[PDB]
Amino acid sequence: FIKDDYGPESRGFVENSYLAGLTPTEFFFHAMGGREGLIDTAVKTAETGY
Amino acid sequence: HTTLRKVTANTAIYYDPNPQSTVVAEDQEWVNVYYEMPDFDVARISPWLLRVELDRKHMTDRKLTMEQIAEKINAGFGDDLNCIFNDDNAEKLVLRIRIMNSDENKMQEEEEVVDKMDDDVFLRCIESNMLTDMTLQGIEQISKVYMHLPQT
Amino acid sequence: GPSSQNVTEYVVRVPKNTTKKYNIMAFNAADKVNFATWNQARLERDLSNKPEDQPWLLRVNGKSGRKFKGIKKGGVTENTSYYIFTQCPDGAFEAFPVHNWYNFTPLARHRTLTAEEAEEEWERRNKVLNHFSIMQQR
Amino acid sequence: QEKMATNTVYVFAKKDSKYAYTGECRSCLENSSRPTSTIWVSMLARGGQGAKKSAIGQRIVATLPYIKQEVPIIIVFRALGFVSDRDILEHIIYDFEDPEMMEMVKPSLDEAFVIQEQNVALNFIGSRGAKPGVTKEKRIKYAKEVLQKEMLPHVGVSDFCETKKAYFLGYMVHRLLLAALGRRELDDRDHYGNKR
Amino acid sequence: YDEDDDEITPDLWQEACWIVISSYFDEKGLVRQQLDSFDEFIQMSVQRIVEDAPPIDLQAEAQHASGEVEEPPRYLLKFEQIYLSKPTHWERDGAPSPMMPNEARLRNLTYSAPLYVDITKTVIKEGEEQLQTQHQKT
Amino acid sequence: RDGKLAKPRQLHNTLWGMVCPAETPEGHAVGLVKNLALMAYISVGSQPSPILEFLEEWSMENLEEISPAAIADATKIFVNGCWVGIHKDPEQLMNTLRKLRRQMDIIVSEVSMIRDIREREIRIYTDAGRICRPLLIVEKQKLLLKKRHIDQLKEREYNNYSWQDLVASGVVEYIDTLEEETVMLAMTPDDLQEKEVAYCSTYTHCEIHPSMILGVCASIIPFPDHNQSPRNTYQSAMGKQAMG
Amino acid sequence: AERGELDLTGAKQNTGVWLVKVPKYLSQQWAKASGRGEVGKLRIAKTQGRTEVSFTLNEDLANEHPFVLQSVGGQTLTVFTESSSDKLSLEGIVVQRAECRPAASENYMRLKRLQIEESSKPVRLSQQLDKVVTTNYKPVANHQYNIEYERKKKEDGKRARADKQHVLDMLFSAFEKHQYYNLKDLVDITKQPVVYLKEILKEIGVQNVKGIHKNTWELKPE
RNA sequence: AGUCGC
Repeated sequence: FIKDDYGPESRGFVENSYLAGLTPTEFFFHAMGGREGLIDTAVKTAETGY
Repeated sequence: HTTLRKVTANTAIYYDPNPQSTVVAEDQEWVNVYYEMPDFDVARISPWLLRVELDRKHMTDRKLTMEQIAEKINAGFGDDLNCIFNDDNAEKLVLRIRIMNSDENKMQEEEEVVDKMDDDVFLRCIESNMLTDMTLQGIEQISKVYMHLPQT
Repeated sequence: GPSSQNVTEYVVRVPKNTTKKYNIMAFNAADKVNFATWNQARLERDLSNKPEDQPWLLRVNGKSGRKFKGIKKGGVTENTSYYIFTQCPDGAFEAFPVHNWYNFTPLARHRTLTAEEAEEEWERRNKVLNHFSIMQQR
Repeated sequence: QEKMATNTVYVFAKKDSKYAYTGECRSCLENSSRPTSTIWVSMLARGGQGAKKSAIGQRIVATLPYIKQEVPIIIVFRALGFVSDRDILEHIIYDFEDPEMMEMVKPSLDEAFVIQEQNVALNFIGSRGAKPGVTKEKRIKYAKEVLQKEMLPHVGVSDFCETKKAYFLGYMVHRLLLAALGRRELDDRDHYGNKR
Repeated sequence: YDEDDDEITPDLWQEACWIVISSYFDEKGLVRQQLDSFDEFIQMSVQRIVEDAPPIDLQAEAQHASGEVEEPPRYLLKFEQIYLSKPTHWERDGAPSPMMPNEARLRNLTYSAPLYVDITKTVIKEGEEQLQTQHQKT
Repeated sequence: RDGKLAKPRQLHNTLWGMVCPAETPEGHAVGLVKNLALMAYISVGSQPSPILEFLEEWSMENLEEISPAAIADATKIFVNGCWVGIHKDPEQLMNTLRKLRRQMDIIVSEVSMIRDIREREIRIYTDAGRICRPLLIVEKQKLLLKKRHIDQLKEREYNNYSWQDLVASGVVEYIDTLEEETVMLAMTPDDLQEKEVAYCSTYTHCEIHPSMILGVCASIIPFPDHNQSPRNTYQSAMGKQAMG
Repeated sequence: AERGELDLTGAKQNTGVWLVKVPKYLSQQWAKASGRGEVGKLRIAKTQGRTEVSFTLNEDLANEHPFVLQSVGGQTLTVFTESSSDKLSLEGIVVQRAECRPAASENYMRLKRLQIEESSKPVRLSQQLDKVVTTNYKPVANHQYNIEYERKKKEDGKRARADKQHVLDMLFSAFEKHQYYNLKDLVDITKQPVVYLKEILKEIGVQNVKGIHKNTWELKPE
């Protein structure tokens, strides 16, 4: 992307559906959002346990 | 909790020991405004001048008066802090501050136990305290904090 | 004339071996040194507090004259060389090798605040509470 | 194995509310013997003892390796021998045209007055760093060797490059002051460009 | 083959970038990171380390309680080029032979190779002798 | 290990084509153990000495020879984070220096060279351990690689021509993560072509293929982009778990 | 006059000199010109609001270098000389700094990469080493061990316990230099067996130890 | 220990 691009695509928002497939960038930003979900599961599991 | 630090645009310290010929010729009519203010011990008060400029926008929101701020600071610090202020009839707002001393006792007896730090340097500690500690309408310690909400 | 059009051309010589070592003496421009006002100078290696590695001591005019410290540059060059191009009475150029590069810097004629006394102790007490008087008590 | 990049200064805002900012430089000749050297330049904030300056939030100190006590950066410059305050100011900020930078350093200069020669400054670092030794001069020589060998070793390991170290230490203070003005982004903890 | 003149058709599609990628793996291969580092480690770093700067010298004490004459002997040790032989194994008989990684796994050996270095001994005493130097490969 | 939530666990932005996006364990070590990208490569390290010679000869002034009170305009240049010197014309230097890299007077895989314009700094890196990846070069708003290079690559089936020759044409470059911050990088030849007023025209590199951002195990999984992202991460663990 | 005095005559003339930076190879070529009496010629061409300086190499020595002028305003450069007669003189002030530019930086590089190679070649050996069998031939003993045996086997070995009086004299002679000595030194200076030197030291003297079993003996000074 | 399972 170009520097300073708050427009919805360069910063987050994916246009496509899981059926259409995610463009490369869309794909990677999605993995960032999926990681939050993986990490939170592990961290939350320990703390509630205690 | 609004501190004077939030309201203040800027501060400046000048050496102006002669109000009647102030370092800012444009400031000169306000000195004309104050000559009846303890004219006897202007030979006794300190020559260092503190000058402050205030934001009109902060001043509007807090809907304050310059006399409220002057009365707040004088009350907060005490009689030592000699304040005078500019005319309200301007979009800008500036406050001019000098320090009075203990008058009679300063005759240099032993050596004047202060260790002779410069009075200006004492003035920066005044300005420091003045920014951080002064609490105009800042009735408590709730950080800066608020917001107002309409509930339906 | 040179202001309009000029051309000069001089042969360049290198002597097989100089009769003396050529060194550089550099000053800070901020010190604005003018040798016009120098009349005497002494230049000797500081060595007593412990020779060719040791720093320089530059003493100008009399004892009351300015003193400077000369510090040796690690090497003249690390991958090149520095040469001096000089004008000779025949009308030629003569080129001389640099043997050393020394940095020379100013020192105060008499300052000396000293910490050996209890200045360090005063620091423990230091609330920025004095400045002139300590300089007077010295 | 993934580690933090050597030989490069980066600025951090750690937990300790008394350090406003800090400049870290990990400086080993991994291509030498692989030690470490972790110079810290830390900006102190929040306080001022009493009526000192009504805002201590500019008292820049320096950690050094094998030193039992924090010292202000200015002592190290004195120890490098540049007694001239204009010269130290030249190493710190080669643009003395901006009044704001000049004011930012000034209280750190104000601290410097207690020590005003290289030897005594060396005697300060020696005693603040080592085991007690009333020998004074050895404390100076040992400390001299530490500044020569231990501090920013990637910039050199001898007398003949002692000047080069002075600019680099000064560059960190400059790199730190930029963040302290805030015209400089605070450096990320996990940018991959800053990994090895 | 190119000239950048008669060419007018720079376009090139999917079909072709995979040709470029294939050439990357054909040249490098999937585990070129591990191997390149180890190779550089031998080709450079183990040499660099013995070629350091710690040549050791040793001077035994002499003229105890009395002596006069001329020599407290002095010895110096220096290290030169390093050699590495392909990975060998010695049977209990004592006879070395080449190892092969499959053998190394079945019999539980360690797949390593023997390292040799050139060492020098250098007898520059206080006067009587200086040249007596000998090279070894150990 | 075992009790500490943190941001070095979350996939970071810079891991684009450097480390596989979705190939890190699903246990407590999640995100701390990462897996290298397919195209990723790792610099083996090299002596800075040659670069220092070329710079001093080009026009870099030495530290102790300059006058400190005259450096504000000048750009500081560093080599392996060591502050070697100053320069008054960094743009001709950067252009010339890269040209040397394309011509291989300094090792591609090695030297990283970065300019931070808004700060007037030039950082150069030649230390071991930096993660870098190959990219195509584009020039004057178009790709520099032409199909004639492809015909030599087809020819490799009976010729000595190779990926190294391809690097020798200077049509591909190696880019570490620090340098990747300052490039303007087109996703695919298609996009770099259609462009007129569509987005920008300042590109400097292009992606040899975007699906290369995946690491080894993630590449087995077909249509990974039609899947929900953590779904891809469970497959990367299980694929590694299967037998055969 | 003395060697610590710095001659200001040069400075007093206000003599100016030129400062030129040059690549090592050009000066190395000059370095092997030795004393030919020249290395080239300098040409200066001046026009309106512009000056061009250049250098040409000697054609004999070759078996155009443009000059770039440099600022000197930020440093007060001067030159001094350290004579072989141990005399010091301030020779002049730098009025100009300059840089000698190559005729071509680009092709040169081919030579340069080769040039770098010639100064810079530690051919890390590495050429492996195939297979060696020099884990050393095992003699009957170390060669030097035999040297040690030969030395031991030359006269020295047994000692001259006979003649107590001469040995008594030697102790007296020890007492002529210092009040106490280490027994290790006493056997060295006497060349006698320890058990015997003790037997004598019990007879005519005493002992005195210090710190950690560090002992000295004395012939009872009085 | 680390890897790993849920």
